[PDB]
Amino acid sequence: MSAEIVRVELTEDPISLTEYEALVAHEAAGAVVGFAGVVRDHDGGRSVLRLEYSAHPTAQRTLEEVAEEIAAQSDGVRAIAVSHRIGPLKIGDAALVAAVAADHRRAAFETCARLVDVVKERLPVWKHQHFADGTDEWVNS
Amino acid sequence: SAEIVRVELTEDPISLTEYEALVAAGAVVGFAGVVRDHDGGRSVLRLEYSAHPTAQRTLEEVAEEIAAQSDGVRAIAVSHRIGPLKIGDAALVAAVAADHRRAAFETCARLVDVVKERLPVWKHQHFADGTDEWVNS
Amino acid sequence: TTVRVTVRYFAAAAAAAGIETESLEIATGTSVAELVERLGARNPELARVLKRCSYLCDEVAVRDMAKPLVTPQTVDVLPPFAGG
Amino acid sequence: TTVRVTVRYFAAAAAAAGIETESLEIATGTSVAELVERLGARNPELARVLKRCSYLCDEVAVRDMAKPLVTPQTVDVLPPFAGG
Repeated sequence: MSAEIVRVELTEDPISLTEYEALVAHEAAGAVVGFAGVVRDHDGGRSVLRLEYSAHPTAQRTLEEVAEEIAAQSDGVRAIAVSHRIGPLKIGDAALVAAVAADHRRAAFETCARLVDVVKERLPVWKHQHFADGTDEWVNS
Repeated sequence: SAEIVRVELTEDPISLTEYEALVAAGAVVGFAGVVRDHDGGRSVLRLEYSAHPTAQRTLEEVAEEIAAQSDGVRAIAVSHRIGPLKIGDAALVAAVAADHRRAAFETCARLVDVVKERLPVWKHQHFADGTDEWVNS
Repeated sequence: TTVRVTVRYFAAAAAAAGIETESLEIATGTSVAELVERLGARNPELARVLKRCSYLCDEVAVRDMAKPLVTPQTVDVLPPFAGG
Repeated sequence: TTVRVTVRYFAAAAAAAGIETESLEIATGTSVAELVERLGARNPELARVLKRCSYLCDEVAVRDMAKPLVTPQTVDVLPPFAGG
């Protein structure tokens, strides 16, 4: 058996850590760790007005593949969930949300951080920021 | 110079959601320690947490220690529930907001460990065979 | 002479003692260690629990179990913690 | 003599190219690297963005840029990722 994958979503709809935490937590396991990656109003010393995430058509499948890999490695992890928002985002919005339920907290903390790491590394999505001075930037281009 | 948003022991149900909201930075990590339906091979029906009168202050001192030694962390909040708890209830909730995710994960983890080590609270488990145990007694 | 020490039992210790609090009379200069030996003298269950307890004097952690008790004060009996 | 290739631009590449897609006739056997050169001739900005791009042929990652294009194909232009 591998851990449950309760949610794996690329969506334009708003995402909530709250619902995701409730979903993984149904196992009634010992420990739940959640991550929310939220949009800051500043970046690299510049004030951000808004941003947009775009996705390659293979993004959803890539996210699913990542989730399967993470779910396989068995450290007493019972359930995982991850979502990335795409489209227009406002300051404060959650861009990336993950949750992990485990028998004990060590596996929950380590697995949740690793899941977020691998998602950021492999997910074919792009970030377009817009600054107060009227300029814009495609992150990492 | 991280802020300690809220620290409390309470009998009221505690919400990870509420505490992640409290610390809202670009990264938020939350932890919930939840009552399991078993302890090793025995089935658990219910439990109670009890606290020493100094528990509140101790939790405040721990939070401040962790906050002072951290780096890149903006806000911390942590709570431990006391009294009767049902299977599935959160006993311990903590949230850390940081400018980057690494600091949030690492600080929240260490925070939870130190709280478990130093908080003067006790756990009274009740098993399905009718027996009970004071944990670590 | 003697001195009056209030003992507050917590958790497993209170369960084993069968009471929450207790006032004891002990010879002036009695160490916390000697006090603890006395508390469990007639209660094997309590004696067993006490083996793993830590102690406070007026809610201040006891660093030195050989510390003499010379004045009336409150000794708190704290079983190993079990939070989270 | 030639083969028709569909090019899909993404994010920064699309922004620099001014378009999301185009169809192109290239000499049969043209490598992906040679194609990228011809794509970059559009404007210096696109040429600049292309330097750090990766590529898919029919959504399969291009490991060798010397890979010959000998059959009608879709080539995706992927800037460095930036998500989370």
